[PDB]
Amino acid sequence: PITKEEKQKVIQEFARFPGDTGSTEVQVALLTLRINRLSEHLKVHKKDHHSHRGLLMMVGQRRRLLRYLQREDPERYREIVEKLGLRG
Amino acid sequence: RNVEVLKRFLSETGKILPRRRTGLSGKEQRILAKTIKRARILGLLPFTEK
Amino acid sequence: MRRYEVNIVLNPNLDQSQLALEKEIIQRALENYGARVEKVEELGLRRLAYPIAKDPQGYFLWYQVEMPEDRVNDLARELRIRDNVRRVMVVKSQEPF
Amino acid sequence: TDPIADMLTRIRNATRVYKESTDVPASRFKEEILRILAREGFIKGYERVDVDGKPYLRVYLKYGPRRQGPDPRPEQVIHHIRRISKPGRRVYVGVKEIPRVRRGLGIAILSTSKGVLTDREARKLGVGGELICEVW
RNA sequence: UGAAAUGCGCAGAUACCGGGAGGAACGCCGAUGGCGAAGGCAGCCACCUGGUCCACCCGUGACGCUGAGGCGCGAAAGCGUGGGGAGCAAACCGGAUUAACCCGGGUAGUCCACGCCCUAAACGAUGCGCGCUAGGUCUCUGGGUCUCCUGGGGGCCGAAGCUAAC
Repeated sequence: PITKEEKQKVIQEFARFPGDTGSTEVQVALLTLRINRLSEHLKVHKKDHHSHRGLLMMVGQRRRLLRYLQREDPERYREIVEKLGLRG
Repeated sequence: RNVEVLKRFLSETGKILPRRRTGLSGKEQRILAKTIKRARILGLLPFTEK
Repeated sequence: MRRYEVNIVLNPNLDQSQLALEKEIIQRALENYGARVEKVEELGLRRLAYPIAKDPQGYFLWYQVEMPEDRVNDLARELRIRDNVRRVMVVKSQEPF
Repeated sequence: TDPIADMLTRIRNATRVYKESTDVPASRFKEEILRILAREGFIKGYERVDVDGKPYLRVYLKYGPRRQGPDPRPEQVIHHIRRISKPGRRVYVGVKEIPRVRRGLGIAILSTSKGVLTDREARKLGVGGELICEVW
């Protein structure tokens, strides 16, 4: 039911600078928020395969967002993966 | 609102405006389909009508 | 906070006292589920599209509240338990239609 | 994605439908190409145009005289336009291995070591390149 | 059903009227329709949740595209456990015809949920699939605009390809 206002926080949280609303860190951040929300859904609606597919879509997309920031600048990559609790 | 102005095609309360089954009417009637069905659950003669 | 709309139909053979009681119980039950009565209307006695409980007619009620989304189905059930309540209908956004 | 092939393709479909011109993504390597086909006659010429801030290279399709008898559709100039050396299938040749255009009547765009030249311009300067495409 | 048998035979049936209990499937609108990864899904309503389209056009910045293993998964179908009811129904039974699948009764069974299983599908727009390019009129769908444009479906073409579906 969420996802409407909390975005401002998530964005301004990973925003490298005032006005940034789509950086590699932001994209993964907001995208991850969706995965968590979707995950909390399947656990209730296991018989929901369609959305389950979209899950791998964002997860597969997210990982791609990571490997990129990794070969381009492994400095922010290590920070984003930590601020997201991803594989500590 | 955006309902030919005369009245909301969703108005399933004041069924003082007869219109069942049909098939022509005008433009989209998908939103109207649910209307009639919503009214039939309350007090809209689901008999046959002609 | 999702705004809704409920359509209840009581027994068409209830006095002003019993009728007033039911409403006092419905408005109440709603508040117990985070429902704020924004407006109420008493349509009257029309004719059902189907005779419920061997009754071709019934008294209709009109309600409009903005109660929690994950507690709506809980109210409809908490309302249809009444012997007087012939049936209950819930939709969305202000007036029902 | 192949920008060249996609370009030479537009040139083709442009003549089939019989158009006066066709816009193409502005590019340096492409400009030279269009420039050569203009010095020969394959095309009436090209011109730089910035559409909404986006640079292009609209080319003018050239056509020959009228057909032999009552028949519209003017006589085409570019009877063909395909590429040889392309992504994946890199095709390079030497000065002594230089291909053979359609019996002189045309040019084989070769990305030699001395700028985008043809089959002869490469043979003369004695330089080999990449088989960009053969036009005729 | 064109015949007839069968069945109805505690009773008083079947087509009548009202009420009661249970289960399943869910009309008109459903339409050359639409959505979705496929399957599949269409009484309605609320909630959770996915994908997709369009607009202004700020931001991060091609972090792309296809894709073998792997993983999940298809109508009907068989198989194990728990379990209630209804319709239909192949093996089964009977009349007839013959000298057979049409009709009648009809249990096992088919059903729902979990697990195992997961073919030919559909379609032929599938060797996948992406980008660009050519391109008019008519009917229909969605958004912002309103001789429009972006994104679908159907019908008749022009160029070109395929003679060997014309």
